[PDB]
Amino acid sequence: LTEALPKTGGRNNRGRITSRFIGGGHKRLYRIIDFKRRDKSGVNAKVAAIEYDPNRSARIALLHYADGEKRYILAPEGLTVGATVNAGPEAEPKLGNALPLRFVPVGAVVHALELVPGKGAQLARSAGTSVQVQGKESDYVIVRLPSGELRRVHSECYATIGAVGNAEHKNIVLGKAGRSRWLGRKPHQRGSAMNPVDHPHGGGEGRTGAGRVPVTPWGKPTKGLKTRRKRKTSDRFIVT
Amino acid sequence: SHYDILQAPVISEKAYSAMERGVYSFWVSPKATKTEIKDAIQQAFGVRVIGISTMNVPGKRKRVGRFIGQRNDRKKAIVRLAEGQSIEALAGQ
RNA sequence: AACGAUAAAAGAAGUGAGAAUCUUCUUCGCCGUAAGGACAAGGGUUCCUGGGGAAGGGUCGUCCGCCCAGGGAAAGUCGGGACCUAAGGUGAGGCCGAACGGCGCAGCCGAUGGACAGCAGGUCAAGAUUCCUGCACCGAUCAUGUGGAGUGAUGGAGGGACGCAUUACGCUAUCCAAUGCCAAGCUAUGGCUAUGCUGGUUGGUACGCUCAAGGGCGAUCGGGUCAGAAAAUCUACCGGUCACAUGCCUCAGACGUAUCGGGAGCUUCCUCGGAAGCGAAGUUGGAAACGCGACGGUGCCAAGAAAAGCUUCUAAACGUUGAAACAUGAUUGCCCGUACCGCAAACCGACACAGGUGUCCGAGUGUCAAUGCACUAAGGCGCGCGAGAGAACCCUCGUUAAGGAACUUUGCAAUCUCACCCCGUAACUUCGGAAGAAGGGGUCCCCACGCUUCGCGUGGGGCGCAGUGAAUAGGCCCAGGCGACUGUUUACCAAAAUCACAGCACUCUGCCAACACGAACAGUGGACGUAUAGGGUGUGACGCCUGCCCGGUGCCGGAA
RNA sequence: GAAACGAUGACUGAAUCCGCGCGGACCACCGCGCAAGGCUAAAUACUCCCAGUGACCGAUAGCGCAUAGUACCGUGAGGG
RNA sequence: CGAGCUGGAGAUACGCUUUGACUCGGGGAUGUCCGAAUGGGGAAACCCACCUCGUAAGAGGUAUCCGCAAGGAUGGGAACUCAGGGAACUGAAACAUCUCAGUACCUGAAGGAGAAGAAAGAGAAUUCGAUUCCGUUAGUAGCGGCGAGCGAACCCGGAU
Ligand SMILES: [Mg+2]
Ligand SMILES: [Mg+2]
Ligand SMILES: [Mg+2]
Ligand SMILES: [Mg+2]
Ligand SMILES: [Mg+2]
Ligand SMILES: [Mg+2]
Repeated sequence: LTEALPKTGGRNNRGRITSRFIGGGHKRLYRIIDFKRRDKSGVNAKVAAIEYDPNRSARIALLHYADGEKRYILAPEGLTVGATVNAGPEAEPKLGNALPLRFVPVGAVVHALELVPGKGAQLARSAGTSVQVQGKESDYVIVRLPSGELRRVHSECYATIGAVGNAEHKNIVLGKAGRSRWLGRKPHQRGSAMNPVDHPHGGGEGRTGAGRVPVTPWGKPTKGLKTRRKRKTSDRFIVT
Repeated sequence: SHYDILQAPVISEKAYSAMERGVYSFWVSPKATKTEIKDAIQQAFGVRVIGISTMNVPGKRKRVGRFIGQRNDRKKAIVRLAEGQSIEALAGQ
């Protein structure tokens, strides 16, 4: 427990509620976690400890740089306490090392990957995830994202060797209700158990099931949502 | 100056039977921070003050007339000079 | 018809034009985790004194929370402000907008939280950590001495910084017992005669090689450039050195001495009942916090504010003759609140309304325990109509021959059961449970004996109809529908088979994500998250499962 | 609408005297006027305030008010 | 201005008035606190600062926007004026055009008045000749689910 900014609940913006549900809590805090990890490249550090922190589902490594400063950094599946972390293109592609893709061996399974030089990590970071490399092209690398997708990425971007783990939300069965309350307000409210007024799947004497749409009028099963833009060219194989 | 501010002497009996012990009390003005007042008095009766104490007071009366009343608000003040007891004679009153 | 809860009232005496209804006395009865006490908020003078007697007071009223007049409220340290910050509010300069205006970093406002110097008594008719009395503490400003030198920021670091459950040890507040101590007297009804009865039986401060559980702890040297924007004699990291034990540092509290106060009562005057003066003892044994020691121990996951004060550290800086710091004196101390009601005739309910209101204190005896239940201290109160009568009927209770669900839509209602020991306890079961299953027994008093003590066991004895002897105090079982479960809901006719739920499934979403609020290529929420994530929809523990029909609509893809 | 001209958000984009606009699509002829700079009395409107008047009222009328936006009701806007 | 005055108040006391009070006219001086409010905070009338002038008491400045600078602006006005934005009931015996309307309401700006104004005009006479207002033309021309219904201008008279 140490050196972290305070987090405050809030499930809606300026005026009213925006992202339904979510209201419970516990008071959790925020721990600034190094993602971009460049200003520190060129300095070795050791796993002082792996603390378990919320707002993440992902162990947290408390690294210490020769500089003297500490910096929490996601903990990949494997690092024990006391090992070594080193940033900068000059780094043995091992667990915890952060080295851009250009310098990353094909078939190498890494996470914490960015999408644009800096602004921190972005892909592969949530509890146990693995984005492996496919095979450099020109300036961009082909990689496989946890959703089974293929995106070019200019190898200019660092990455962390290895895959996160923090065990696995597989046996975590949240027991009975109220565990969800240890986190977010009573989940989903069956709009089919509301009123013609309140939502599309309202009324009906008895029990319904027609039209299939979201709280508003769109459709939820198999209706595309992404639009026509840039990244679009920079992408390969959305479906599946 | 000095002679200003004070508003009148607190008659009552306690006050009076409070005088017999060299504790003089009178009605100062509502706005009249405990110091100004401490000053004024000294220089109006020539004498210092070992201690002071003051607090505000509301009013709201009438006899009749659908004219209810209205506060009148005062600020009794109570002082204590140095062993050199008494003030003028407006004490032995 | 009503006079607003069925907690009762009686007599005497007094006042008065007039009193059931005011005052005094003596009794009775009701509350006592309160119907006592202290605040908050809210209300304001409702407080105290003297008058009053229209109207208000469900009745009288000579009285009142009502009317009139006067009085009352006192703080360097208690709360708040001149200090801090949270949500949120606002916001120069910025981003947006038909107008009005919408957002927004720093900054600022903003407690309900942080921080911070006093205690013990006395006492006006009415105030009190505010006034007095005793002793104390804090800051500030000056003088004197000591000192002999730096002082050290709107900046860095350290720290303030913080959960839930359970738990060891010492202690106090507080409470209990006694042929302890002090004081007052009397006792008679049959007895006691005091080893009876009643009452009191220490609070503050200062010193004491006194006792004392518990609790806290690295310092130092150096290294490195890459860390704290910078600087550092600070902080972090690296390593060296001693960090077993321990050791220190600190003492909740007790004890002794001193001293200050208080102390049952005593005495005196009396204008009728206050006023004034004085004063004893302070033991041994037992219990004991939700507090104190302390930011104690263990365990647990859903993983538990910020900011200033504070501690150290430099920048800059004036200064190293006269510094910072200590002490001893002195002077100094601002504004606002402090009366009274405050679980209630003083606040919200149109009424002095059977309701509603946050926090704290909350005695004793008995009963495993207890903030339960019964009685009762302190204290508070008998509820602002009263008296008779003793019919029908209505409400709230007690008992009821014989029968025992025959009642009836339904055993609705009302009984039975009813606590704590011991013995005993089915199907079925996710092996937890079903269980307090079901059923049976005990339970008081005396004495001896032994036990771990309050208490209890063993044996004998005793009394009643009866011994959790009075109050609190499960009726039980078989079988089926629905829903798995705890939970949630129609404030004022529906609590449920409703909703939610853990679990499952489809699908959308590549991250300025899908999606949603919005005048807006602003801002923001999703998320300071990133696909084992987030959105949407349906299903709803667990178990065995879940088929056939894509003509039609939709959704995806193809696409001449 | 056959519908001109004025106007403007969006794209465009001219001339200048043997020049430019219009005279209700459109053309010629005929005709009236010169746009893309500006300031300007006066007659016009209303009525908080003032005076005068009234085949206006004279107290359930007249203003809500012989005065009060008070009492009283509402958390408030507000009503009164 | 000349006997009275001492406010409504109907009261008592004290008093003031020809070196003409009082009252009426007309200029000055004072004018706490809040309020655009503007030193900073603020749940209005309260709470806290600072700099300067200084006997201290006490005085004054301390807001944002335009401008060297004077100096101007922020606020408030019953209705009237223009402008930006702009309903619905209702009619049409229903209703979507259309009507009700560009009215009601919101907002901005302004004054005592505004707005408009000195012609790339209207008109058919080769006429008038800034704007505005009243009369008339006329309910004519025309607009219109050519339905409901809406409704000009020139000329001419007059204010100026
Ligand atoms: Mg009776
Ligand atoms: Mg069945
Ligand atoms: Mg259920
Ligand atoms: Mg339930
Ligand atoms: Mg009459
Ligand atoms: Mg009036």
